[PDB]
Amino acid sequence: INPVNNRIQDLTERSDVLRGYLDYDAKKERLEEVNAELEQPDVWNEPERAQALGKERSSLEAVVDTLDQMKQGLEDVSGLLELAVEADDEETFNEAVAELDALEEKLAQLEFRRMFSGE
RNA sequence: AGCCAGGAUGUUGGCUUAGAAGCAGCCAUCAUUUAAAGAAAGCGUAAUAGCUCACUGGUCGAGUCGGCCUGCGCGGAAGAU
Ligand SMILES: [Mg+2]
Repeated sequence: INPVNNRIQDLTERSDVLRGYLDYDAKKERLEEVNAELEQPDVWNEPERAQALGKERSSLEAVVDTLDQMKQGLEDVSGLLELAVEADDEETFNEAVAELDALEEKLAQLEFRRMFSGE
């Protein structure tokens, strides 16, 4: 269990680091304005511009959305772990141990993507 | 051959894409209500939407379709006293 324990916190830390690197607030802000623009119906009259806007939005959402998921997913995992601890059941514990890996992998992938920006 | 009607459902098939809803592609090209309805032949769009088409049901009420063999013609075919 000690390794599992180590993995929960470490993952969180790395997520935090990633977020910091991103400087996510700016991105969020951009998304917001972009979202607002999209909501306004006059943007779609000019097609190319609209398309561009759409392109801009999704990525912004997704990076930010990914981050959100990580934040939330991690929390969920923690909760699960807590539950397991409280109720001495093996299956739950096992689940707690396992589910975290996927999130970590996702995070890693995201980081990799961030790294290799050039075409 | 025209003419009148439908030209549905799962479904907007997923994806990758910025979006993809027959129609950017890439791929499967299946099944349903059955009279019949292509996971779609063309137009159309931001993409849907929208407008046709395929096949099929009515009207009508006799011939009709496009290959082959050969005859004769047509275009292709502009020049300097
Ligand atoms: Mg001749």
